[PDB]
Amino acid sequence: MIKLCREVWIEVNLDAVKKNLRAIRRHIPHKSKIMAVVKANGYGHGSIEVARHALEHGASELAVASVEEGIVLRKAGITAPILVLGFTSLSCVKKSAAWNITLSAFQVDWMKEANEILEKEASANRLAIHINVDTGMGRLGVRTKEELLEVVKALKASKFLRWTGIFTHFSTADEPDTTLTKLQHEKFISFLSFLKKQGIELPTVHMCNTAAAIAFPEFSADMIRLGIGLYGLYPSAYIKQLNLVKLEPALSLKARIAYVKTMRTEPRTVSYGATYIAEPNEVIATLPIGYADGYSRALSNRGFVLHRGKRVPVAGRVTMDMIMVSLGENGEGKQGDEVVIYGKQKGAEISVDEVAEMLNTINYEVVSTLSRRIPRFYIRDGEIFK
Amino acid sequence: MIKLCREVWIEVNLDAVKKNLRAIRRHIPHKSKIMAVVKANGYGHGSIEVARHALEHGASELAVASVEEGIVLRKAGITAPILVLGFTSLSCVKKSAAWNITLSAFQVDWMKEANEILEKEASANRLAIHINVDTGMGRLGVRTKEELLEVVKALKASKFLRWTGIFTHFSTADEPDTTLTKLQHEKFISFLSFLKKQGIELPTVHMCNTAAAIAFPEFSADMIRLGIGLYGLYPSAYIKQLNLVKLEPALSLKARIAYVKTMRTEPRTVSYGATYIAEPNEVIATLPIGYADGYSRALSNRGFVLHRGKRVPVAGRVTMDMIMVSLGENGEGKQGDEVVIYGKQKGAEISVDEVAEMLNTINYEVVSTLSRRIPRFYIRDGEIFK
Ligand SMILES: *Cc1c(COP(=O)(O)O)cnc(C)c1O
Ligand SMILES: *Cc1c(COP(=O)(O)O)cnc(C)c1O
Ligand SMILES: [Cl-]
Ligand SMILES: [Cl-]
Repeated sequence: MIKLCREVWIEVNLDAVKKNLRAIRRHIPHKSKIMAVVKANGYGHGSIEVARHALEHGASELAVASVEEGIVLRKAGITAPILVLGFTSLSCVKKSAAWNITLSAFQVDWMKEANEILEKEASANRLAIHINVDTGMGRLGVRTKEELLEVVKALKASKFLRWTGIFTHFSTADEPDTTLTKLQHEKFISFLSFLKKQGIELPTVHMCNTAAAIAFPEFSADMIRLGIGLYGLYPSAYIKQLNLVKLEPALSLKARIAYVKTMRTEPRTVSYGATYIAEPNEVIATLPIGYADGYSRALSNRGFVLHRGKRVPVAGRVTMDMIMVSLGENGEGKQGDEVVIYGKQKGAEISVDEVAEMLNTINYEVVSTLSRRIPRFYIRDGEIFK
Repeated sequence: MIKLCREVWIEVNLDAVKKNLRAIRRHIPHKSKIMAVVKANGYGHGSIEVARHALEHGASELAVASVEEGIVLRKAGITAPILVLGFTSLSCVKKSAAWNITLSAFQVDWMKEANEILEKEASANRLAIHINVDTGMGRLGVRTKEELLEVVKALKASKFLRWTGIFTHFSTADEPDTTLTKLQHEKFISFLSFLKKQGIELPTVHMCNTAAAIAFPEFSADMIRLGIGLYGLYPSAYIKQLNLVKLEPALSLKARIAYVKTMRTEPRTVSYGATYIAEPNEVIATLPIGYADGYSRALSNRGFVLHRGKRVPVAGRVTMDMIMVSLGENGEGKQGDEVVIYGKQKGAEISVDEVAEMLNTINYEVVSTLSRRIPRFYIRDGEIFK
């Protein structure tokens, strides 16, 4: 099995990713396409391999956080549409056009200036644009129908630009109170209706994240944006508890025990601060993961890992590259034993959702902060590769 | 100025790094060498350029977490000794010898099996080895005098291995109560004098981290391991408040404002959960950093950034790639304005230590979890590069 110098790694099960895409595809209208959201390194799962697999098994397009993230995917040989969800500086319009990356924008001046840059540099290829309509997320986007109309006109008069989509974002679609989500939807449809009455033909309309796709599939329009769900993780407990789609978590995080010892001699202090004192016959195992890997320092004397199918506790403080766990009095364990940090082992499981609960955050943060110094392995048709 | 598509970046000031080295050099005994600790991507500062600068201005060796971190430095052309501080699997003994990387070990069996690998292929450089003595950190290392002597005898009998150092690690040297630190030091000295009693000549002795180098310079022996202090950060408030060495923070984290808007029309909800509602005259600025960059989601309705020399609050929750901040009612701010997330701006400052306090953690974690998708720029002799 796996040969590493530092024995910590991630396994991403692409069979689960396939099953997750299939469950969303089967839930939303047949006509709606799927945009796989692969921002922040594929939510820390690895953007390239997740994107490739998604596009083979149901997705038509990709979304990323930045041009640089889109260029990584092109260089991997990917030809599918790639949308940048955040703001792109005009300094990168030339480059984005050359690599066929679609940018989101929502301001007249940006449209006009981007067009001028491309004109001045000769316009080899046209830049694809989606317009962001801000209906309540308050992050990016145009906020009134009149300004929206001016943005559309500016985009349409820009011969070096090409309008390929229009979208909005739901800020509370994963919550039990649906009031705001319905108001956003209504506002979005009203803005789109305003354009049509002006005689404007709409490009691809999309509004659903994972949450809205599950709870409001009728809003799927031309396309949804599948993020967290692709990775087999629900956007909230509430959406999971609707029991409408079955998702399988794709990521696990593992290590091998670096050293095992019985704490026979004094002092029996463990890790920084000496916050934990072992018994004389207690067995302490050291593991090559720490907080610079994204294993939160707040799991100090709190977290659990799986060893031989059972939960064993973090002992003392998490350090930058290493943790210690207790195998208990005369506990059995040997250097080289596999430990599961996030995921399943024999009958047991420590899910990313449970870790996120421990830490008062959400599964999105737990997986997307996994350091790139952890190597990722991929499982497809039941066997591993990189 | 910098041209980026996504306008968030790190600046690492190598003039500050030079000073910091010089301040520590001037403080510890003049015979003592400095091993610069550039593990975990130079504590998030970039391992290569920090290592390079350090080796030019006072450091003679480097420390890393893994063989692979050491290989990164070798590929950049660094030829100085590199010590791996954690456990290295026997599957990487051959590779470490080819790349002239020094490994930590502390078990008879490991010495013997590693030596056996190398003999079978008698054609590589002699794998340098440091022995780790565990005097109370309880993480890695040999814990008794008897066992230390066997390990040393095994290493010496292993002709394809070369003993080049021996060390221990202090678990509470940054704390006001120095009792455990003095006991660790005493124990380490006692083991070493035990070896000398056997007729054994000692290689390079090192035990000090940044804390002990500052509070116990008399413990510097042949070499210290300079980590947090290299980056201009103190290992604890207590050590800082001793006022014995003047350190200058090397890292700042910056962005440019992506969009500015006045929240004139309903809904004035900001970011996920709608946890923040803006006034009709309040100005909201959107910034291209989020929790996948390492900007903790726990800063959601708490954090601050600097804009035009003043502290402005994070408004609503932190998202994966973006945050929103309030420039407050009326406004004064423009798209493209520079914001400082960690660091100084005019008279104002948000230090990494202050961020760590807010998050109940330590400056080590705050900097070492900065994502590699943030580009790092370096300042040397007052001018930027990369
Ligand atoms: C990150 C992001 C998504 C991903 O949605 P999930 O909630 O992860 O399904 C969707 N839309 C926007 C606008 C985003 O930034
Ligand atoms: C991480 C580490 C250091 C760095 O020390 P600081 O001064 O705390 O940065 C030193 N020594 C060892 C063995 C380490 O693992
Ligand atoms: Cl948005
Ligand atoms: Cl150690």
